[PDB]
Formats: sequence, structure tokens, C-alpha cells
Amino acid sequence: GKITLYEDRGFQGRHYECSSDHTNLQPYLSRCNSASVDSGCWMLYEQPNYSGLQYFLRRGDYADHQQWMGLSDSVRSCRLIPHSGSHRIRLYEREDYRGQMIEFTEDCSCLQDRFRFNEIHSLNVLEGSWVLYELSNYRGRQYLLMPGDYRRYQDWGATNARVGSLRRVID
Repeated sequence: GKITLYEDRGFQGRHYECSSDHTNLQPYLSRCNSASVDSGCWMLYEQPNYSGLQYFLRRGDYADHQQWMGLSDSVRSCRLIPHSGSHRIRLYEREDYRGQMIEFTEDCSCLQDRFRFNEIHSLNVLEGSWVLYELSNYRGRQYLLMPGDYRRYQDWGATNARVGSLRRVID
């Protein structure tokens, strides 16, 4: 994977190229107003140490930070999302994998059409990397998920349990 991040809009100003996970882009970038994903799928983070608001970027060119649904020009860490050939995830009604539960091996643009809960309070990612979305049709806050346990919604970086859609990360 290869991504180039630019301080100014329209792919101008000081830029920085990444091909691996960076937990602190601040020494190389005081702001990010455009990005070019040559290869791979990337998650940009508003704050260092993979924290703050998250934004999923696939291959392509983004002339403004709004083009990746960003609400500011703050990009202080990034992750090259691991590719995976199979995807399976379990969402749970309550914390610690309790309550009603539903499994997905495909994308779902409308979770509420299949689950009858506006909130997910725990989940287990068995295979593949996913992007979790606060709202349906892949809108609202985005939360990168990777194989592993998520016993409470704070574990995927969320301040509320709202989930509306989820998408597999494929190259």
C-alpha cells in the first residue's frame, strides 16, 4: 500500500508518503487537505496514536478532506488496513457478547433492516477487516475493525453504541 498526503487542497504544499502504519504524522505534516491513495486501503485518524475521528480511504484521489468525509484538515496518524480473502463478523445486542446476535459475511448498508437495534454494544471480528458506520448507507462516524474481540463499544473507539452499516475492506 502507498498513500501520499498533502498539506494543501488540490494536491499541493508539503506532502508525505506512507507505505506502513504511522502513529504520529505530526513531524511530517502540520495539516492534511488532500490525499492520493496509490494502492491499498487506508484509515486516516484525526489524532495521533490511531485516535479521534476515523476516515476510510480506498484507492483514488481526494482533492479535499471533505472528499473522504473529513470534518477538518487534521490527519495525525494512519493505518494500512490488512487485506483479507474472507470476512465474518458478529454483532451483539449487549456488551460482553450477550443478547441478540447477528453475523455478517457481506456488506450491509442498513443494519436495522436485519437486526432491530439502533445500537451495537459488543462485537467479535472473526475474519477480515471491516469499517463500522454509525449510520446506515455508510454515513456518520466510521470505526475500523480488525480480527479480535470488542466486548464494549469503546473498544472500537466510539463514544456511543450507534451502528447503522458495515462494509468489508477489500482491495
